[PDB]
Amino acid sequence: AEQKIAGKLKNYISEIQDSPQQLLQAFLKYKELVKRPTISKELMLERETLLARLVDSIKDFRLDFENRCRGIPGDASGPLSGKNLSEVVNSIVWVRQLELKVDDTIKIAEALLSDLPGFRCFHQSAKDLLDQLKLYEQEQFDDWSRDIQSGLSDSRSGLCIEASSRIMELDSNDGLLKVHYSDRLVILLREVRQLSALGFVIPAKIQQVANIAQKFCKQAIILKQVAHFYNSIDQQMIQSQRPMMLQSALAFEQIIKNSKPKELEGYIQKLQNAAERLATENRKLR
Amino acid sequence: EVEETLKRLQSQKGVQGIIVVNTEGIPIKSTMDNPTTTQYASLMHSFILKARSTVRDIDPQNDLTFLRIRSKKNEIMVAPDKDYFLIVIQNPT
Amino acid sequence: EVEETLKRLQSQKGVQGIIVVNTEGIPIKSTMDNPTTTQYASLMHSFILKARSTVRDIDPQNDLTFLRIRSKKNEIMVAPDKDYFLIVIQNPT
Amino acid sequence: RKAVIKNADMSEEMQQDSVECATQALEKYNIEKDIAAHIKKEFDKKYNPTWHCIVGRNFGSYVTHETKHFIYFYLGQVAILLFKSG
Amino acid sequence: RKAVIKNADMSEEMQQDSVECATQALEKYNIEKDIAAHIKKEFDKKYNPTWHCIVGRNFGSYVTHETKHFIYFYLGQVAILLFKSG
Amino acid sequence: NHVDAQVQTEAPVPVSVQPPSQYDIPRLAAFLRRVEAMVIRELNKNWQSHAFDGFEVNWTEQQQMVSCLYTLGYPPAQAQGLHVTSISWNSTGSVVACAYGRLDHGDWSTLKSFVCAWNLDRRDLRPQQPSAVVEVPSAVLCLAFHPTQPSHVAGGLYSGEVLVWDLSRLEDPLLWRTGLTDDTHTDPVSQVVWLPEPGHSHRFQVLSVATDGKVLLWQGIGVGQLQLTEGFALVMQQLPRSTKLKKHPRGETEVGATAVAFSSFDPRLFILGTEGGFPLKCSLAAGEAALTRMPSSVPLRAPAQFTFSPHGGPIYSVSCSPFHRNLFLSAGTDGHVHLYSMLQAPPLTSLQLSLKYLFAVRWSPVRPLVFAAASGKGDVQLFDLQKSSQKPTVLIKQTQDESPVYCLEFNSQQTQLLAAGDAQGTVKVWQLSTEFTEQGPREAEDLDCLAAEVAA
Amino acid sequence: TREVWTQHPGESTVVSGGSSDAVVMPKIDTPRLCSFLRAACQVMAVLLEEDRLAAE
Repeated sequence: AEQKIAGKLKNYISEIQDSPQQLLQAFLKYKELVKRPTISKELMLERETLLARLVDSIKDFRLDFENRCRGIPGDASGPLSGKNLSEVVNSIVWVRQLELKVDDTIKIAEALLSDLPGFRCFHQSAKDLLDQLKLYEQEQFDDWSRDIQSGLSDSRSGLCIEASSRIMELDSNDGLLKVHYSDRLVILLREVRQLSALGFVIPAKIQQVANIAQKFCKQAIILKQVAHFYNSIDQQMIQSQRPMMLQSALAFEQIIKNSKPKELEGYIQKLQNAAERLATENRKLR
Repeated sequence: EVEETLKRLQSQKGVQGIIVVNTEGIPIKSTMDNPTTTQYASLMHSFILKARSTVRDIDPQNDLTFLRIRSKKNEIMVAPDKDYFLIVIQNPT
Repeated sequence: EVEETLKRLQSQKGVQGIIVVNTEGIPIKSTMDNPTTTQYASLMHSFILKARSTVRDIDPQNDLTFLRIRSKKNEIMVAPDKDYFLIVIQNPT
Repeated sequence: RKAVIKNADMSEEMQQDSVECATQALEKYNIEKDIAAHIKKEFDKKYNPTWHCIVGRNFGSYVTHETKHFIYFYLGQVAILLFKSG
Repeated sequence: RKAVIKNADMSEEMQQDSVECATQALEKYNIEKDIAAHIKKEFDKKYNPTWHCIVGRNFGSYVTHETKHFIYFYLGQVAILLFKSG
Repeated sequence: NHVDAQVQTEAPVPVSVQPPSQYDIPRLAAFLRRVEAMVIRELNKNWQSHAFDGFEVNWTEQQQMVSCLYTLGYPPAQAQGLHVTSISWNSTGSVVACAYGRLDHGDWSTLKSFVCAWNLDRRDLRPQQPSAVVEVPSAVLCLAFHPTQPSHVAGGLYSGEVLVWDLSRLEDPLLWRTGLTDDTHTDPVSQVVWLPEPGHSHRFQVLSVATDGKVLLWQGIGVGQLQLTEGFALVMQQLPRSTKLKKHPRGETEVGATAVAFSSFDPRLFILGTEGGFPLKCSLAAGEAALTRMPSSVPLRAPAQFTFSPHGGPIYSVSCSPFHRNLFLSAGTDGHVHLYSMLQAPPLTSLQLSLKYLFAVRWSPVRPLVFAAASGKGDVQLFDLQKSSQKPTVLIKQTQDESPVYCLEFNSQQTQLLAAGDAQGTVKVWQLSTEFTEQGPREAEDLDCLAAEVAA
Repeated sequence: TREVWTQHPGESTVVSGGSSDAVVMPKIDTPRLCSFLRAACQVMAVLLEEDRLAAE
């Protein structure tokens, strides 16, 4: 029965033979047949052919890592880019995709191909590559552990927040409006969440700052709409253009100068009435 | 009495459709869902009004008794009388 | 070739109608007088346009391939394409 | 047929004339060509020129019209649009 | 929505403008009165007034028009009528 | 004197099935006796007949290849080197619309952003000139077009606001928006779907999904303001899960998400894709309160009631079949596309489509067995699952420099069109070969057989 | 002034109207349309032969 089945298998394998993806995916779909000893002896050149495809695939995965491992995050010479991920989060996702393909290559070769003399030589190489991916990822997490804890110490930059630190500030040295919640803390909530969602353990200190930063994140995004509206309506006007809009802006600017939860949310409610007026007049000058 | 004949028509070789429609344009029970039944009953009612005119327009002393439509998905059958018309659909063979 | 095939259809038991139509309701081959040929051609062209529309309203992913029309005096058969169509007419069976 | 009506500017005789002229055409003819044809031809015959007619199960429109002459109305499943300009 | 047409009397610039304005009406609206409102409003603005426009997928019509001004066309599964009278 | 008038035909009334006792049922029985005598003869002849063996008819030109000539871009956006991923097609099939925002490192979007609309029917169409343009002071990345009104398009922002435009009033193109309230998103948003108003289903509401792990349903009232009425959170402990997932960390953490697809025959059922790499099944009726710390005017609940087998990392697209209620496709960071049935936790099929990252998946509006996918190498691909079980049927190279490509949408009514968008601030529109454009023999039966083949 | 009637859907491809043919030159002559008569008459002939085999 196997001999007649193996004739049809060897025919189907010969139809797909041009593509290494189709060959590997057929060897997955019919793996339990290819395991059996007489069928394994009937398909010996096809086993050596898949070994050659997988050995070249391990060369290509290591060559891609050798170029990328010290290249710039997201750039075509470095780790690939997903939607809205950070430098570290792109780097981790990219490394785990290399691990996944090297690990699947090892597992499929182990069941199907492990009689062959080349399989011992190349299994050692593929396992060693997979351990080098683990080790280099761990070196990135050791650097991340130091560098997040040292960054979090600089709360005055906005990398961490005291609740008794300032909401928003009209810095009279610049005339600009500033919000003390750093852009890096908004990235830290994305980072800690995406790490948790994929399955990482989060350090206690990082979780404590993330708790403070979560509730403040709602407020900080409101405060950044106000701050960017003020900084952009200021930059739209050279002093030759200002005093006329400055009368309407003086209602909104009284609330901004009063920066010098219930206080802030009542302040925001008044500020949204002033924003209907000011945003309508901003469009008129544009 | 009637529902047993509907099972007899549902049982046919390569077939899955029944709709009966009344001369006022309103459908009776079907093995299709109500969205599909409404769509088929209304559309084919308009098409059969044109069909019965077309045969009478060729000869006012003639009248119409059966119709077929074959299509890329399926064949459709139509059979009208005084108070009712039937739709049947046969899967492609 | 084709004319002999129209003569073959013209000779069959209880058959006499053959018309070919230009998709402007006007005929290009006939075994019938031109006035009656134009009556059947224009009526069937209207009826094909409503048939194809009806199949696309029934299922926009489907399309028409054949039409058959049975009357107490005769049966009519219709085979359509984008550019051109055939009508054939026969006594009942 | 059942008659249902909404948006208009004409004297009541002209509203009733549109309903009757359409009803009589719908009995006389099965094809919308002859319905719209008869509605214009009777309006041009009784009234002064110039008239335009639409007869459909689905339409929307924007048009210019002369004061005391516009109507839109339904007779069963079919709607009719009838206006004077020219 | 690709176009299919059979009628002929307007200058070629007016044929171009009428299909283009109706195309812009298809980005502007689906509710057919508003599609026809765009088409008519631009024709009344560029050309000499007054214009009439209708948009429908199940209608018949009979209408009269000034020389060198009429068009009727299908866009996809919908039909459009545009003419000057008055 | 002259006045201008507007009139409209109202929507059609739906017909109803009638119960039997109301009529003279013996006349239906006598009719069925006469008609069954003929219909028995005629259905046996039609089952028997050879009359259509190899018979065919044509209604279109047989175009031999997937082929294109369009290039859509806004030069003021392109001069800044901005990236694009959004496509939507309007209800009249006239407009394709597009949105510019850099996703490149997720970096803080105080940068300019544009929404662009092209009406491809225009004889006044030009490559470098949108039919309409609107600006936003932070990155926009969604569009969805309203299911009836063609001018109406809804989109989500970087920093969490939702905006709704009406392109029928281009001097004031934009007023329906959240502002900011306790109801809102905060982290980057990208999904929109339009959903009918419960009990008032000729009206529509905007749905939004975000890297927050919130799902929100919105409506507009008055100047510059949206109001909310359904709210869900992906609180990580609460959802039911498959055995590849460990005992989850703090439930006060959400799992972020961006996909939506609805099972089109039963509108309670939607599918979500996650930052955690697992697809979810979700119901618009799941009542379990979320216990999220943050306030909202309507309290948050778990949206989900099932978890499917995971991808190798984050998911960025999901789509549901318009032909079989149970089926969806997913695409993610691992170079693979998977098919699932909403009855079973394993994938019905898995395919690898690149060595690099992917994100698009869509089903053909015409063909039950056609799906399309798009790739960060700069390519678009189409698969005909009636022609092969393993090999992609068409591959298309969109960027000549191999800069990243990610969008797919199929046109609403010119169903021969598929459009795709890319990192060089551009969208291109592809017309498919006729084999994609028109439905094959027995494809609905073959899709039922495909789902049945590994019913397990 | 000129008068016009016009419809959707049409009663033919003569979609609008006012108050041998050139189209025949391609339509009669085209070898593809001549082949569609070979096919359509073959369908008619097997339908007639099936109806005679049922009748006789």
